[PDB]
Amino acid sequence: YDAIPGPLGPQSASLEGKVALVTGAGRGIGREMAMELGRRGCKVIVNYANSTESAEEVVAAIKKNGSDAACVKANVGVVEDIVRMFEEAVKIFGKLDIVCSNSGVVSFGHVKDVTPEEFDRVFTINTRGQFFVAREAYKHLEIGGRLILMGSITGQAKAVPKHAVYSGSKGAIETFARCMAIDMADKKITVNVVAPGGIKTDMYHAVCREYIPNGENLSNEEVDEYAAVQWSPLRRVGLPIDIARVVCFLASNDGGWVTGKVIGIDGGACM
Amino acid sequence: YDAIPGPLGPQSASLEGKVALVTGAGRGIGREMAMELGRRGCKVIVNYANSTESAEEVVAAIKKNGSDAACVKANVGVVEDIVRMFEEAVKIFGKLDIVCSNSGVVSFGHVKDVTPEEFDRVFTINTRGQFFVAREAYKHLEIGGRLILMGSITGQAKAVPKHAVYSGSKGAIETFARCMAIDMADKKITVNVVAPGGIKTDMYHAVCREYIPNGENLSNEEVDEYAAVQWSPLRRVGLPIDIARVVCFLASNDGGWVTGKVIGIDGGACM
Amino acid sequence: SKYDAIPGPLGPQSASLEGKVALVTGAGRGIGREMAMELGRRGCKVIVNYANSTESAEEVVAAIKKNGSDAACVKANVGVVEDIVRMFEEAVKIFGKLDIVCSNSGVVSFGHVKDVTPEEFDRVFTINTRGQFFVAREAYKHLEIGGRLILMGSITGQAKAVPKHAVYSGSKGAIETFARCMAIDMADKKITVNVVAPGGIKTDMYHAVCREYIPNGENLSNEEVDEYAAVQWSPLRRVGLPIDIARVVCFLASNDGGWVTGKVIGIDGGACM
Amino acid sequence: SKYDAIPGPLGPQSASLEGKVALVTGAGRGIGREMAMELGRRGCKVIVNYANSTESAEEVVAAIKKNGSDAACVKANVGVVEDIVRMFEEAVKIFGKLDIVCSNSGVVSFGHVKDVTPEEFDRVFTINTRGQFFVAREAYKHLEIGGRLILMGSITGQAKAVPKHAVYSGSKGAIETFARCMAIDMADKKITVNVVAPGGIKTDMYHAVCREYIPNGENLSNEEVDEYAAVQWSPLRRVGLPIDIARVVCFLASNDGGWVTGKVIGIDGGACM
Ligand SMILES: NC(=O)C1=CN([C@@H]2O[C@H](COP(=O)(O)OP(=O)(O)OC[C@H]3O[C@@H](n4cnc5c(N)ncnc54)[C@H](OP(=O)(O)O)[C@@H]3O)[C@@H](O)[C@H]2O)C=CC1
Ligand SMILES: NC(=O)C1=CN([C@@H]2O[C@H](COP(=O)(O)OP(=O)(O)OC[C@H]3O[C@@H](n4cnc5c(N)ncnc54)[C@H](OP(=O)(O)O)[C@@H]3O)[C@@H](O)[C@H]2O)C=CC1
Ligand SMILES: NC(=O)C1=CN([C@@H]2O[C@H](COP(=O)(O)OP(=O)(O)OC[C@H]3O[C@@H](n4cnc5c(N)ncnc54)[C@H](OP(=O)(O)O)[C@@H]3O)[C@@H](O)[C@H]2O)C=CC1
Ligand SMILES: NC(=O)C1=CN([C@@H]2O[C@H](COP(=O)(O)OP(=O)(O)OC[C@H]3O[C@@H](n4cnc5c(N)ncnc54)[C@H](OP(=O)(O)O)[C@@H]3O)[C@@H](O)[C@H]2O)C=CC1
Ligand SMILES: O=C1C=Cc2c1cccc2[N+](=O)[O-]
Ligand SMILES: O=C1C=Cc2c1cccc2[N+](=O)[O-]
Ligand SMILES: O=C1C=Cc2c1cccc2[N+](=O)[O-]
Ligand SMILES: O=C1C=Cc2c1cccc2[N+](=O)[O-]
Repeated sequence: YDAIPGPLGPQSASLEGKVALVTGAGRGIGREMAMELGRRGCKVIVNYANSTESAEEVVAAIKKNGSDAACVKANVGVVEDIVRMFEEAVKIFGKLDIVCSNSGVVSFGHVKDVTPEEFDRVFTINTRGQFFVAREAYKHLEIGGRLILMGSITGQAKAVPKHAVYSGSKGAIETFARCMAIDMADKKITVNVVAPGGIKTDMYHAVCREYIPNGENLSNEEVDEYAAVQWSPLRRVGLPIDIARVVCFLASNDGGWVTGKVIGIDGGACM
Repeated sequence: YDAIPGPLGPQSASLEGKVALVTGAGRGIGREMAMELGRRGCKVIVNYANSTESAEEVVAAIKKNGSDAACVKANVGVVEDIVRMFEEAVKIFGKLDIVCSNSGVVSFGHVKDVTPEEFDRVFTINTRGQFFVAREAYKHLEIGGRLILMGSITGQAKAVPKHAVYSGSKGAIETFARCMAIDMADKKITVNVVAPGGIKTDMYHAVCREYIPNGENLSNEEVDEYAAVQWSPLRRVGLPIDIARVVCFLASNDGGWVTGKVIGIDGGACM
Repeated sequence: SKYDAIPGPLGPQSASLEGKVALVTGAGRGIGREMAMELGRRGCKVIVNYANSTESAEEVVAAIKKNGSDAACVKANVGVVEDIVRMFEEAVKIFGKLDIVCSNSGVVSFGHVKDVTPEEFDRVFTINTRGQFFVAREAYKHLEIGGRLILMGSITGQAKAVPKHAVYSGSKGAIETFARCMAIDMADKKITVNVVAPGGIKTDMYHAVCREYIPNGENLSNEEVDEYAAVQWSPLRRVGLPIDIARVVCFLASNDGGWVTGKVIGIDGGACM
Repeated sequence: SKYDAIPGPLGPQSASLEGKVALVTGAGRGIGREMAMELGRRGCKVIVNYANSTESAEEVVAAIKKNGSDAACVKANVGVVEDIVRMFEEAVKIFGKLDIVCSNSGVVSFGHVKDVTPEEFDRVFTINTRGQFFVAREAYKHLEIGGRLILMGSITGQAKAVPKHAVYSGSKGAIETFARCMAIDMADKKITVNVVAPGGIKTDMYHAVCREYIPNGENLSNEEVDEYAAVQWSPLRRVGLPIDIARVVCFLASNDGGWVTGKVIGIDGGACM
């Protein structure tokens, strides 16, 4: 029990020669996860559901930076797509070391107005989808593998109104991490959840003002000032790279004793 | 802002003349919630899905104790049943002051073995069902009403293996409480979640040993000793009345400033 | 099967504090004063502790008697452990036993971390943390088997947006950990230990430092401060009052609070701070 | 748009601690010793603080130099604020500036709440809580703009099953609250403040009190204690080691930890205590 796990020194942070799969990697946070993982030495499998051209673009940019990459189409709202995506994936590079469950959709609405169709729309992707991506990940990962789930500050937030559906779908993920950390440990796989605050993406551009009291008439410039001054003492807006960096840490040997945890990445936000 | 809300003294705990609806009140914890609420002066609407005779029995026992009661059939896994149950309910006693979302099912299994049918079975009732019971509750409750959701120690537990599905369905409820507490406050309604530890019910009798390492061969007598010594410094097993009492507190004026909270009722358990 | 025994009475009698004996530290003013009053109204005999407010303490005692219960005050400063030990010895001499102990006494503090002096750090921790811990030690020793111990915390123990508040916030955060740890030990005498964590509550403490929690609030009128507190800190849209806390303390002190131990109960109207 | 600027370098250089200067309190032994060593291997110049272990401190310094970085030890007891102030003044004189501060120094304690003396309560809080707070005050004043401050917490701050541990547990729990509150203040200099909360880790502290966390463990052999720790406290089935913590400290100290502030990072292998 005194044997050192992995190398001492800077090498413990290396992702050289690893093979990673990221869901929803054609845009936003997922895209940056794939890019950054590629820069650190990973062969990356870029999953997408709709954005086909964007996906082929991420694959090209990763090769340009010195790492191999490939894309695979699959909709997480369909367990069968998830099952085959993983079967294709292991055929591409021969193994799977890291899995980043990133795909997700957003939603806003007073509880009194939520329809069962909208509730199901969100949960099938944000919760049920991540669960099944995790199931297949367990079966296919190398012993000593990694699984990083995507949460949100909304799982614990206390002041965002009309956001129960989305918030609840993300809150469930924090519990999965703890419970899956136990089961998946029989394969020495760690499981954690990243919980970012607002990050500038297409998602952010579409609903940012929903998190801002009386912000319907704010200019894009004003929205970012609010985000910078209101959601962080460090006084700046969050960016995809802010998350990609933490994902890489968890994915490396440096995160070997971190499992069953929820890592908040929001610049000290209070929401 | 200095005006005292409600009466000073012991009367602030009274549930006299209130009308409450409890889902899954024909058995277990729900049954005790209805009984106790009835003893404190509430007219109770006993919902059930399958247990018809048990339901009529709870209604009779409540009348016997001095309060009116009535039963209504509805399956929470069907939004339409929930919609009509509430419409019937307000016709029975003329109004609705307290709603206890209690109905739930249990499930155990290693992540690698979970099927989409089982995952959906559990979430449709424990999560989607509670969400829609809450939606209808909001629409029908009196201003100053109450809504108590049913969680579990499993939402935060860290040592129960093969329990991700159930645990996650309950963990989502803690997030709903915070988010719904905001929306429902426009009607001065409070929303909280009760998170019990093991409580002796039919549920407990069926899966208690799943929470006990190497407990497959334990006698019922031995299971209770383990539960008493292992899950509580107070050295006893949890009982439905332990939960019913806290529900009554939240339902009264005494709980007027308690909203958006998760109240753990497990006798100081560590699971 | 012995495990099937119902603990306490079924029905509304489970909420009763009739004939109980309770001690409240710092009961001459604020939240502590209202705890004693409300506990008094539910039928408890109350020992009103105070460190400085002598005349106010005597007034609380007289008011409780007028409401139909018996009370008496005892002077003690929680900064001196010896004062606490003798306070409990005098307590049991007055009413014969002790059923409920409410550790309420506390002081507030604001200041950028760079400006905190060791004297100010010690000023606060000795009362808010060290004081509560020793009041808890004595409460254990003297409480009836099946008694109650409620510690005073704050929203600041978990708050994320209050600047220049590490000393006070840290002194309260430690209490949440004392509850979980003390709930284990004190259970050998069937005593339950919980922490109440209020949001802002209108007392003397609030009037002195409320604006410190409000960004650019230095020039706000009292009327504007309450509006901010009411609208910003609660979806229910109102300010917190001593009775909001007193009511939850009574629940915890009753048989209704029997299975609730080692917990933190936030009572802030759904605040986000 | 100024908000679109990427903070720091893309790729693996973001994980670099090359040419950084770090100070670690209690770096002559245990977790503190391994933090200094590992930080040294990633390219930092290290100031090795110690209060008593002089010879051990000198050994850590020599080992870091042998691994290719520069180091120096400074004697200081965190119980004396004046020793901390002068320690930081001597620190900047040695390497010219300070980029990373690791508040690691601490003592353990066990005892039923009924048996705790005020002298023992003060012994622990002065080092574990008051000490860390004043090491943090000085770290703020002397740190480079964009620096780092990592406080040492423990699993005990939130643990639910360790009996006779309210003093120590409470002293660590307060740190989690210091992180959230100090992250706000120290951000005016772009410094991030986080808390690492380890589970059991094999050090001298562990060897002295490990059995106290194990029910009926008083007669366990060291071999049996490790097996219990490995199987009971982790699904991964192994014991915690100083390197497991040192690695996470380095992450937080790097540009990779830039958006992580005001957080508690548990590093216990998925333990439940
Ligand atoms: N941005 C923010 O402020 C925050 C975001 N998050 C979470 O981070 C993740 C990414 O967010 P962000 O990048 O902003 O989101 P975007 O809206 O930019 O899209 C993110 C990704 O989700 C993918 N996706 C959507 N539906 C599916 C599906 N059915 N199957 C597979 N993939 C799908 C999209 O791919 P496609 O184009 O093919 O549809 C896209 O690649 C989400 O889970 C989000 O909830 C958490 C906190 C904050
Ligand atoms: N007992 C324990 O250890 C704990 C239980 N809980 C939760 O407390 C609640 C009650 O548990 P417990 O009393 O032990 O459970 P039981 O298994 O005894 O049954 C509880 C109730 O759930 C109802 N129910 C099931 N399905 C539906 C449905 N589709 N629609 C409406 N009602 C339904 C049942 O009614 P019917 O007979 O009509 O099917 C029954 O009334 C649950 O939500 C449970 O998860 C939380 C923590 C611990
Ligand atoms: N007001 C608020 O918004 C909130 C308050 N709290 C906590 O609630 C408690 C009381 O608050 P509040 O009523 O507003 O406070 P006040 O400032 O109005 O008075 C608090 C009490 O503390 C007592 N006290 C002070 N020092 C000592 C001492 N050395 N020994 C014994 N008793 C002492 C005072 O008694 P004396 O007159 O004799 O000095 C007084 O009775 C505190 O612990 C506080 O931190 C928590 C959250 C919010
Ligand atoms: N070991 C474990 O399992 C865990 C430990 N921790 C925490 O990690 C930290 C270190 O633990 P660990 O390495 O095991 O401890 P050890 O007992 O092995 O040594 C701890 C260090 O504290 C230092 N120290 C003690 N008093 C002072 C003082 N008055 N001033 C300055 N430095 C002082 C010691 O230095 P010196 O030789 O000069 O006295 C020593 O370097 C502690 O804060 C501890 O509470 C948290 C979780 C788990
Ligand atoms: O989870 C989130 C998705 C979007 C978002 C979230 C948290 C905070 C802010 C914003 N935003 O879009 O502005
Ligand atoms: O949520 C729960 C449902 C059953 C249960 C739960 C928690 C702890 C124990 C047990 N049990 O059945 O034994
Ligand atoms: O702990 C507290 C003491 C005062 C206070 C606290 C929390 C929130 C508000 C206020 N106030 O005084 O306004
Ligand atoms: O904080 C701690 C100090 C020692 C320890 C702690 C947590 C868990 C285990 C052990 N141990 O010494 O075995």
